[PDB]
Amino acid sequence: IVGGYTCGANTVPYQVSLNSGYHFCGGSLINSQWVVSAAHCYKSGIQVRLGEDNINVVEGNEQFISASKSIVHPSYNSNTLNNDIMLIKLKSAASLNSRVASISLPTSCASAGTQCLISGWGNTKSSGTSYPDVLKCLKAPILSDSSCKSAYPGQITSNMFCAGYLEGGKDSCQGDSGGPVVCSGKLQGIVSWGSGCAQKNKPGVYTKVCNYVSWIKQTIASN
Ligand SMILES: [Ca+2]
Repeated sequence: IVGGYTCGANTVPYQVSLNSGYHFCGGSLINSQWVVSAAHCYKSGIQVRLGEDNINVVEGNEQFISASKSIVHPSYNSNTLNNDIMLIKLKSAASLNSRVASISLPTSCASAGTQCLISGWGNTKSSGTSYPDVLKCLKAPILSDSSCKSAYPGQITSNMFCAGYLEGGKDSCQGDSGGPVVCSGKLQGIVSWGSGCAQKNKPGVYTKVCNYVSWIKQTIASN
């Protein structure tokens, strides 16, 4: 997260870290046994880390649970990042409390102008590299589809939306991928891609979760 603020320990209780010996992507807990992330975060041998603030210090509220199954969206295209969404089933159910909690799926899509909360342990610099150890937060609005398509000609599908600031300076970044975009208490987006980070006229692009609720629900019901 570039240009954000320190969230505070366990104030984003649905935020997960995906760990393969190191943090490499975020994710969102959507019930006690399932995490949603970005398909471009796929790899084998994922441990899901819940209840994290400092990802380098054991602080006492963590739950570490290995993945038993990963399901990349059937139509994920790694060249265009269309359908950049994946489900991860935990080997055992998480213990839910005030610091580890699920986030609700949306029943409707959010409109441009809605303010959302984006969070992650990704890079905090637009030119250098500096990775934080504690969770960072950013409040950002959903942008109109017209401004999104004007910023990224020929690249925005109906399964994507832009959020952020056309002026630059505030954005998600590398290492935030897979993490949540939460608006009015519902998971509306997944950190997916962008050109650089926090560049002028290059806002962040997010997977539009409301298009996938039927697939998520049917997949969880049968796996
Ligand atoms: Ca920790």
